[PDB]
Amino acid sequence: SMEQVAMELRLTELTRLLRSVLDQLQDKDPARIFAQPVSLKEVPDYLDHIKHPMDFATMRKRLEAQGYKNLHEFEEDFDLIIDNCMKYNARDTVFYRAAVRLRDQGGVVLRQARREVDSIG
Repeated sequence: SMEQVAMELRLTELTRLLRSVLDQLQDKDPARIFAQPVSLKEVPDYLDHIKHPMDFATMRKRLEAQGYKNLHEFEEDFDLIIDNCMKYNARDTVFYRAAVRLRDQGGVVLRQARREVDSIG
């Protein structure tokens, strides 16, 4: 139908906007602490601690499958990255501190993405 096409075009354009959001958020992680999943070879007990692991590569796979239907879902995944890190790692660690900086700096990028998603519909 023409409606299904039009909806597909909306999802395509959301995917384009989220792709730019993801690139901007990941630049706020220059040390690449959140680039890939925590390794279960190197942290074999991770899943006893963290029930819903997340990282930027895993978000990128979901994005390119047009697997985010709205910005809320995308933000949920970003928030997991930060919140998982801040639980698993102690306050006095480079990991925790990197998460706090990512959260603070990403907030700005997400504040405007929310306006761009509401605005462009």
